[PDB]
Amino acid sequence: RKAKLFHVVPGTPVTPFEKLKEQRRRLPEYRPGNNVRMDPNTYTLYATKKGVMTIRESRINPKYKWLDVEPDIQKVYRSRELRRALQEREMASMAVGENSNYRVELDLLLEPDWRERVMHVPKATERFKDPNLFTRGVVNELSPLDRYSYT
Amino acid sequence: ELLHPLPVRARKMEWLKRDAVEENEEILRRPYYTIKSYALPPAVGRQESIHNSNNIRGGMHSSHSLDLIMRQPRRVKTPEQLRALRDRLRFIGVTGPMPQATSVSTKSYTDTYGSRLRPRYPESWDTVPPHQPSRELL
Amino acid sequence: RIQQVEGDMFRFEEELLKIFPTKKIFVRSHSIYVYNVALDGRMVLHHWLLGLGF
Amino acid sequence: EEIEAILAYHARKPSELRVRARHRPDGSTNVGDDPNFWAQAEPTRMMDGSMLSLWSRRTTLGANGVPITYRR
Amino acid sequence: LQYFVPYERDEVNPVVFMDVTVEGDALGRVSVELFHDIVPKTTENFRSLCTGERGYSQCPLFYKGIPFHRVIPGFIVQGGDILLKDGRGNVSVFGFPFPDESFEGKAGKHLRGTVAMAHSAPNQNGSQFFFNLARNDHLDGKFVVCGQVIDGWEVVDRVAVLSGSSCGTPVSRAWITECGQSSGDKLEDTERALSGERALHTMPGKEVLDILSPRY
Amino acid sequence: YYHGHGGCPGKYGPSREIADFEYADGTPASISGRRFAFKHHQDHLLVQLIRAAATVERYDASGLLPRIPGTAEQRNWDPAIPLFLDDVDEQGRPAPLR
Amino acid sequence: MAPELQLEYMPVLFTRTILGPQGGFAGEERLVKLEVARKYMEAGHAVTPTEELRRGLWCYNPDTDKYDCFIERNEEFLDFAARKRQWLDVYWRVNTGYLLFGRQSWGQGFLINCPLRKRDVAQKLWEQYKVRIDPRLIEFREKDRRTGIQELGHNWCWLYLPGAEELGINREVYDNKRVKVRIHVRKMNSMFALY
Amino acid sequence: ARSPLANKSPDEYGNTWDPRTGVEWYHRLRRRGAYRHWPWARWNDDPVRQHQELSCRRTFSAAVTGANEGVPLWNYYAEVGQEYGLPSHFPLSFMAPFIHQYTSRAWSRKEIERHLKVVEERTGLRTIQQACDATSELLEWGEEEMGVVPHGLLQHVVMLAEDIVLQNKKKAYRKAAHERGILRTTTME
Amino acid sequence: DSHKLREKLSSRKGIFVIDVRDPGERKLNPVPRSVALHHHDLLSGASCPILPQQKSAAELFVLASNESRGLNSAAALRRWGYDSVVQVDYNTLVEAGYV
Amino acid sequence: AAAIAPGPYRRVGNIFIVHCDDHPFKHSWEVNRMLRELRLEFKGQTTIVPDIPQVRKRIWRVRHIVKVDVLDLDEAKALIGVPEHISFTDLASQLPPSFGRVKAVPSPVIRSKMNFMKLRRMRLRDVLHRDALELRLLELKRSAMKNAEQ
Repeated sequence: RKAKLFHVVPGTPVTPFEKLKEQRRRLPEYRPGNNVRMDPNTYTLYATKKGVMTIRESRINPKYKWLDVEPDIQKVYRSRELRRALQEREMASMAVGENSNYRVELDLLLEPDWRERVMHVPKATERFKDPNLFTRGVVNELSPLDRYSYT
Repeated sequence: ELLHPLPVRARKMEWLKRDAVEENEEILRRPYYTIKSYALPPAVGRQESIHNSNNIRGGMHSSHSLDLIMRQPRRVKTPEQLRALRDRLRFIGVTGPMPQATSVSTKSYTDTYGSRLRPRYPESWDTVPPHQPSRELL
Repeated sequence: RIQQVEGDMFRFEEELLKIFPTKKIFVRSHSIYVYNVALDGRMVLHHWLLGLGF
Repeated sequence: EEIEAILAYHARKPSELRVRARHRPDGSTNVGDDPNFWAQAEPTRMMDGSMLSLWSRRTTLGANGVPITYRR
Repeated sequence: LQYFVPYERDEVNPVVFMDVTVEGDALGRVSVELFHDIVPKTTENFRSLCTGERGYSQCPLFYKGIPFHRVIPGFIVQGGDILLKDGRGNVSVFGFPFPDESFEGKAGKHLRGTVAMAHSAPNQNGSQFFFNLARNDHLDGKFVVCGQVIDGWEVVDRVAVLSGSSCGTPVSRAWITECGQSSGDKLEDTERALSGERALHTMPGKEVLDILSPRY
Repeated sequence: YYHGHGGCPGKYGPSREIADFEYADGTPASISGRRFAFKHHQDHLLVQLIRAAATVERYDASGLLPRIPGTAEQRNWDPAIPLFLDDVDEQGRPAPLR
Repeated sequence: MAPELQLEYMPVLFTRTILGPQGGFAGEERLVKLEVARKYMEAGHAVTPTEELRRGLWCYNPDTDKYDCFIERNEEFLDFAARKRQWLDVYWRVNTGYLLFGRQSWGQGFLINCPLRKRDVAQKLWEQYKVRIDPRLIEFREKDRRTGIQELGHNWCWLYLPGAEELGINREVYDNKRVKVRIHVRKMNSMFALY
Repeated sequence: ARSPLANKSPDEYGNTWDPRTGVEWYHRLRRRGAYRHWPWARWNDDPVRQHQELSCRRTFSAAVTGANEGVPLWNYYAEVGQEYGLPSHFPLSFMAPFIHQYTSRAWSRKEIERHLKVVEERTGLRTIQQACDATSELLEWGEEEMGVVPHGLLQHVVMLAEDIVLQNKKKAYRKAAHERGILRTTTME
Repeated sequence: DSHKLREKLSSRKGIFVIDVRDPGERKLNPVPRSVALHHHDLLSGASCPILPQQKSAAELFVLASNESRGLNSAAALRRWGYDSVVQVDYNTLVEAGYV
Repeated sequence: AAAIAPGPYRRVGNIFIVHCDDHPFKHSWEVNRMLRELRLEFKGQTTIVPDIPQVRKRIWRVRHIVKVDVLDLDEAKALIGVPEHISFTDLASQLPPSFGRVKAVPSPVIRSKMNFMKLRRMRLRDVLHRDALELRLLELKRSAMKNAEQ
């Protein structure tokens, strides 16, 4: 086989031309996130904008992930710089989502019920809502094909 | 291949390596700083209590005189005395101006003998001066 | 390579030091070498020599 | 401005945008295996850019006031 | 205590601004007129170090973040020494310490209102500068006057009060938040070269320098 | 080591610092390259110490000396250093006091 | 929801009292893996935590073998369950875990030249299992008390977990006071080893 | 070689999921002849502002020139995660060591706190706890008066207070999880 | 404080109160004879030389807001040999006239 | 007097005397990099380093080689006759940067040109001296000829 890797350091700014990740066809391990474009045949992730790449993990299953590119670099830069400075001054809180050991709890105390909202299957009558709602304009969108929760 | 056993004193020395390493990590777990007052001696609270009970009973150590310096009261006892001493202190090789509004006609060494000229030092074994003053100007 | 200097060449070099503080300067009977200097430093040498009155 | 840039882009020859040398104007060597590097907008200059640590950046300015690329 | 601008303000000269911060408190902006007409070389050094017009020589040549290492109340306020920020070193933009070109006059007299250049030995002038806090008659015939302080003298004097000891070692830290050129010639094409997405210098975040750290 | 040498007779003791010979009239010796190099080393120790101390002093001036002993690697290696948890009891919930 | 994204694990109330590292005791809400949750729930030993099931539940005593033990979960039950879990969590963390250990060995037969003791067994526990216990609860084997552990390969040691009869811990563990702490000592050269 | 440990700092050995192995990763670290200037997007360039401050000095009357200053470019709080020593029941005047560190060059500590203490009389939210749920009546009182307090502060106050209270929610939850036996460290492991 | 009151009045001089308390509220409340320590600065052993020399003869007051860190700092103190430690909160030493 | 010491209180840090007891070629290159950062080359060398956190991060990794001793700064002020009213910051501000092996420069070529520039500044010092003299002499001759003609 071939080794298919990251071509950039995650958490480091990246130009559009540079590849982000080369995947292997198995749903892919890494899915396109904000400002990211995936080559449909190659499953190689490219950057749309010029910014800082970060990895999201799906709250449902931690092994399925997204690559995001955050457009303004200096925000991330001076945020991280101050954060680090505080870390050295013992003045920083370890409760932020940046801390990977804490993000489970963080998702827990905000929305405790996200388990039962994911496990909850709608029936067909509320999946497929009667279109006259959409016709009359009670609801402005009719989209039967989102039955699945990706978070 | 390794055939005959390790002798006993070798592994004794290895045990000594172990608790040398441990002796290090105890040092590493000591705090970064220590809060002291101005008037008390520098060694008042100290981590060495059990160390003094175990190794320090009657024997004179190599650090003796220094420890004698530690176990007497501090010679600068108040911040006012501190800054009253410290403002008097002058810096000779410092860069930039030095206040002289008091008496003008007391000339320093530099504005008398210049920046390129050091006094001839008697040069021998126990008196060794800095050589080549032109090197140090980086 | 600076050739046509005629005179005290070392004064030329001692001002050339001020022009090129970082680079390496060497003296020879006929010429003066400045190292790691491209057409930039050539442009400069010429601006300086023109400004100097030659 | 952008109309000027569009016209300046479409006016230039196809041989103005090709690779002209072993080294991109940054000084990096372009090995031919990567298609991102098959284009060169500004011509590379090997004999310039030795004086930039000793000089003010105002020298780097081009004819239109945009800093030109030098080899570093 | 009233501050009168010592000289008559010529318009050929550049005006350079410096933002001073004491222990997190941003005091204000000190604007400096540089004497270009009488003092062309040292002016250009002080202007280049206040801009970032030039890159890394032995250090970033930029006055941003660099503390005031020596402050004597009623005498001087001193800062500079980009390389080795304690005050132990002198770096020019030239690549070597330049001698004072001339004392002449208007550059010879240290008045209350004046920014001057500090040297460790007579003919080596570095990056280190000092503000005169009073009329100094014993420094005339030694150190070069670079220029005046036009606005924000309150800032400087406040630095002298809150940050200093007659020993010269500062009680509290006073460092430069920002510095730049607000006027004078060569201004437009200066800020063109500093314009772009890519900056010239890599420095700590904006509010790291402002509140807790003096770029050590 | 106790008596103020290094481990060997030929370093750091009285056996170095003292001149091997005078003259008869008391005129002392001269400075060897090695003597001067040794003086440089001997001052290199002092410069080292003073710079280290200076760094500590501007670190606790700037307030970067933590109130928590050891680094993070030492903390998750060693069950000696206490947990520095603030408002909770270290071991589960608070113990009974009767 | 999706066939692709499957819940890494789903919350479960227990009816039975189950032995293994995944299974809990009766009445507590624990989130366990999909494949175990389904095999517990389809066998009727576990229910989906609806609210009225969070208030009270029909569990069973093994004597009668029918679900007639009614437990209502009040405050004094929930602190009880908290303590019980954080006991057997330490229980199922330590024996399930196998603590890798490596050191230096010189001489002929397979001995460590720096034998183990109770202060560094307890150290490895914290280093890789994040288990904090008082080191004086550990006891060695009879053969290893006199010399320390000291031999290469597979060794086991014993950890005393003191308080549980308050929590009614019986038959859901292998024994109420002990965990077999499993050590493996590997010899490595001066590059990779310590001491 | 093809080892997992290639081209990594020893701190980063733990991340197996992103190996630095390969030929071009050897070229972009020792920065060799395609990569001689590596990351072409590196810190200290921003495409969004181009390093110029967006501040409106263009104000019609020259008196109020500095009126809009400290208008936040982003949340400033949610990103950093400074640890606030403030319970939610404190007065607002304690909120500005924290506002000051982003707003310096605009106002001083004492100035910010006097403006805040203005907000306590002028608007009925004295408590930091009150400043969150009243986030609205704060903001419209702000817009209606328009210049009793600089409109830059009123969006600092809101999103600072929100985060102070949020952080207290986190501490109150994390504490109560210890007695329920979750037991995580200072680093939250 | 039908006991504590005469204990802290005139029974001795004092600097007797270590407050381990947030910097935010010690500006709000303040008790201006107490040494403001940090609870981490106590447990660590970095405060030992300013803490009194004779371990047995001393009795120290821990002034804490949250009682959990009162209980933490008690142990912190008895780790260094201070057994007699009395936990006091702010309102308690209000009636004692200590503020 | 069974009471807390009256404060002003000063905070005094520590200093690590580090001694290398083992051959670095026995150990991996990471441990060697750490020993390099501690300024230790061989077996038997001793170094003095600060107590700041980074240093402990280094000493922790090499602790099976290095043996350590600690001196708080009062004790360091005692170890050398130093008046107590004198801090170490001023003492550091006095000593010259020109001390041997001054900087950590990234490759030997840079080191070489660092020393080279050290010599260059010497040459330029003497040349600028002489040139300044020529300048002033030129001005004296100018003023002399101007005052003489007029």
